[PDB]
Amino acid sequence: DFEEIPEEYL
Amino acid sequence: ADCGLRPLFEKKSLEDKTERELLESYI
Amino acid sequence: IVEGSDAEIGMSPWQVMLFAKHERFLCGASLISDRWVLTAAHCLLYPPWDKNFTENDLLVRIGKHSRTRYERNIEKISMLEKIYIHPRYNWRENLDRDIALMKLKKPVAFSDYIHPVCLPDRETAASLLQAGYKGRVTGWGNLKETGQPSVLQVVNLPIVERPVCKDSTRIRITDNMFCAYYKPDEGKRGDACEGDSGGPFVMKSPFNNRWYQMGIVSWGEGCDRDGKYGFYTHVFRLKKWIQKVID
Repeated sequence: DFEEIPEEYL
Repeated sequence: ADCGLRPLFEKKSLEDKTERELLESYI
Repeated sequence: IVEGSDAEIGMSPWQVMLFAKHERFLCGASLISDRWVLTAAHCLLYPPWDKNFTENDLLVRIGKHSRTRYERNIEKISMLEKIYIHPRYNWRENLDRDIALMKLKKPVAFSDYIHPVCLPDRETAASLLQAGYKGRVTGWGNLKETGQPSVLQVVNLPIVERPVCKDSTRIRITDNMFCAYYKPDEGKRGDACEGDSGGPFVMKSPFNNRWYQMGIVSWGEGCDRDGKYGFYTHVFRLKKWIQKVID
């Protein structure tokens, strides 16, 4: 998995 | 700081499920 | 973690996940102040496997629980300003002095799930670092040697006498390491495993009730093997170096 993290953290 | 005192355990005087196993090993 | 159990919410609020910003789960680490993370040098610099990460390759994820889930309105993800590896980290033979500090770009805000662990003073190390006394290891590492948990795992383990540590392996042990784990005849078992590296080995002082980080998960030979022990970096022996870089 690994759910995506917001793009701000890049 | 206020290090090593957990907000949901030590700060409320609540114990986690297995910390007594550590304290019992200290002698 | 092998033969551990799910952590309770907020049980290890200093636990940090090292995450590649590319994503994969690189290692564990621990929160020691609002701007400094502690981890094993081998998580960042290991030439034999061509591993050499800089500040721009990584993210620190704090306040987690679930291993794969972004956890909003709970975790905090921070960028790194600078990495500092111990100058005498010996990756060529030993993993001697397996320690590194990571400075965050901005202070993290503490919460119910995010809070730092203390570092031991000489007296705390003297009273707690004794053969037989148990400490606790936490991490999202593999569950078996040869398989990944859904949530943060925890296991409590006894520190082993130095002669027993030395006789279980062919590797040269130094004064900057200690080993922990149950003996083959002890009934219980448990250990750190792949992915737990860099995380904290902590103990709770019976004197002032605070949690102290005594060790850093450093290396093992297999995971939970009979007659084998987990080896940890001795935080108190490297404390002057830590205080110097932080200043």
